[PDB]
Amino acid sequence: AGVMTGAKFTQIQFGMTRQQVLDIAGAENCETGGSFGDSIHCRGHAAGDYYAYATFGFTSAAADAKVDSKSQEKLLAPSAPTLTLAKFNQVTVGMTRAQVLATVGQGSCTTWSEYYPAYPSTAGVTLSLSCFDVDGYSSTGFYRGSAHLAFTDGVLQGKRQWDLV
Amino acid sequence: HPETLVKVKDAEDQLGARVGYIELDLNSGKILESFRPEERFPMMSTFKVLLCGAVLSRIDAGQEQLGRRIHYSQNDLVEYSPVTEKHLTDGMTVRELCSAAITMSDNTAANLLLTTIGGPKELTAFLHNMGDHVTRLDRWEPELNEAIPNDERDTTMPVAMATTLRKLLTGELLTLASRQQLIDWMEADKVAGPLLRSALPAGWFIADKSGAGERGSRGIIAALGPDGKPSRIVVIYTTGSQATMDERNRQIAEIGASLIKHW
Repeated sequence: AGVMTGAKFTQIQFGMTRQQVLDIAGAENCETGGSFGDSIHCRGHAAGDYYAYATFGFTSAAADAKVDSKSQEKLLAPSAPTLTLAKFNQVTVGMTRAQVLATVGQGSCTTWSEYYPAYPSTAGVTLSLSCFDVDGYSSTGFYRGSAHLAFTDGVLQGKRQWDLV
Repeated sequence: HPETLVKVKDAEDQLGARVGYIELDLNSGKILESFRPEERFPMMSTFKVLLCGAVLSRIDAGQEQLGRRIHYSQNDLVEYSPVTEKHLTDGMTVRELCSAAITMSDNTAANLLLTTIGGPKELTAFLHNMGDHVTRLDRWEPELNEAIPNDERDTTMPVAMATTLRKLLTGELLTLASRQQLIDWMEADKVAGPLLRSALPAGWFIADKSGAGERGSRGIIAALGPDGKPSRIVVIYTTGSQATMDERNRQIAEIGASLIKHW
């Protein structure tokens, strides 16, 4: 049994079919159509306003399309959050992913969104990261110190933070 | 049939915090029973129904189009945005935004809708002009959920909210088309299953909207009734408790169980 989890999120890979996603996530946790179009949206445990969740996008609406998009909130926990507002201030538009991670801490971030519009090429890859300070992350409630870092082709395009100290 | 009100008491004993509650007849507007009907409690996501009532009012008056498409960016995305994060590339129409705000409690959709009407000040102005001089929205998502003790920002009173919701759903404030759309959005709520819906007997109608915040805040507004027809409005809020999420859900569900058994 089991709800959608961080582990299941990790196991699902770009290139996978719709049936693979369902097999790994657990079909009873997932839905498609409606608000989600041809994507597959799978629910984790109840959390704050909604639930922890993942959303998997596909190359087309075809039954045989492949995963080109992975998104989640509150499934993945940062492994060592060391972000602070000061470090957030040092982050600048135009930095590479490598330089951003060196500034905010190599374990402060989780992947909120990762999309390949030209799958399987990485051309135009958009990456969105959620980053946290010491006790900022919450998988069942409301963040208490977080930032949103957005990249395109591995280069920082934007940053935003809430409640960081 | 008086025993919902004792359960409320219990709920304060188990939760160890304030609980506000009112039950109002949908058709007459008469109050049937209440407990702390006039203390302030954080609205949390409960405000999103009021937001969309403001948007439908603008639609009714030719100020807005439900089919209008809104384009936004990554910079707009906030905590708890399952639908808006999915449509980042294509955008979303006003109608899709209210759907996501009300059925899915999408925080980014609520912010986008707030900006269409002029922000929190203008929602409060809308509420003021329809006779609600208590309810007030001051902040955007996600700050509005903080529930700071004694902070009156982003609060309402059970009695004020019940009356406002009745006016939106039964008055001539909105057209019959807009009332059907607003009620149907609430009826399709996908995120309040552990609350009143969990005590609802087969055949009963319910249209609702729940909320959750910091400091143990949790609440719900609803129009419900037997025979698949709504006949009463129910508003319940609580804030300040230390109990778990599931403990807070249980108490609200049990109050609902009691008002249903004593209908």
